[PDB]
Amino acid sequence: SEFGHRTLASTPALWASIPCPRSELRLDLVLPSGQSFRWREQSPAHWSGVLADQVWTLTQTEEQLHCTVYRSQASRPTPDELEAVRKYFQLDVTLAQLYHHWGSVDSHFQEVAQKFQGVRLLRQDPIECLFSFICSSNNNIARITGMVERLCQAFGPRLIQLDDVTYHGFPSLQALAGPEVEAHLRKLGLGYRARYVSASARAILEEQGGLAWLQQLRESSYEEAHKALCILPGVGTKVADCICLMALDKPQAVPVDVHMWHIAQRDYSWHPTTAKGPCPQTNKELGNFFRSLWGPYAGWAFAVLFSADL
DNA sequence: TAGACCTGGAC
DNA sequence: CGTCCAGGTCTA
Ligand SMILES: [Ca+2]
Ligand SMILES: [Ca+2]
Repeated sequence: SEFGHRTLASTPALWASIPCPRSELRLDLVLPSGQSFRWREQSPAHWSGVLADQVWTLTQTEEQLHCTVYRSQASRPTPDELEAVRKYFQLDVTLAQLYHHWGSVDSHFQEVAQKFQGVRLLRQDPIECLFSFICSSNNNIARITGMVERLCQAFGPRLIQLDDVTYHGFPSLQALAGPEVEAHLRKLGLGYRARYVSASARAILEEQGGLAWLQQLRESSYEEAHKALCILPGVGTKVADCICLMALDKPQAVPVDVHMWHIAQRDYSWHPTTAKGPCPQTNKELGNFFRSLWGPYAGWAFAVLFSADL
């Protein structure tokens, strides 16, 4: 009881709720769907990971999101900590209102969405998001997930251990910008991305002004933020869009990848107007198409289709 | 605008 | 067992 990952049943007194119907959130459709790679369903229906520098286990009932934190002296989460959870899930943003708007302007969205509710965007930490996706280029969720964990185990601060799992906080810029980081990352299997991580860490601290420069992007415009991001090695148009969408508060950002193309072609008979294949210009066009169709929160809209495809 | 590219399940 | 493919990016 006192050990291992908790469950709602095992330690009732250590949990606290946040009103939240499954219609507004589905942990199982959000946490493992390629937004964040830090959560694992350690026991059925319970998800554990690092959120706001601490470890949490989350699980949900029909109307409640149950939370528990592992900071000593175990106790339920405090209202402020819970606030950190609400912020992470952007619970002030109402999915029902978004699904409704999207559905009214797109019959296809209407269909699919009725079977995949509660898909929303996580508000991620800029650093974690930047380097997580630096690792995602030309790669799959399973691998990316492993790489990211190895990364944090090797360069992130040790937080706490549960069962045989040791949680780590995400690596700081300083640690990632350190000597021989690349060589160490290659031994960990990040492939050529190993250089990207190192180079982008150095690029930020040594040529852009450090952490501040990145955080500033949240107040910056989507177009600005996206442009800024693109100078960093390993970060192309797609990765940048993922970051603007998931960390820089750019909900109109639409990351186009092979997934997006297939769906665009199959479900909307979409084809390039202004090349006939996947390239900078055609990708830019596809993103505008979905933006013109769905509106200001097109990015959220695509997540519904992206994490509903299979 | 065509490959070159780390890695490991899936074909 | 060689060939693909994954939330692509980068370069003659
Ligand atoms: Ca591909
Ligand atoms: Ca770049």
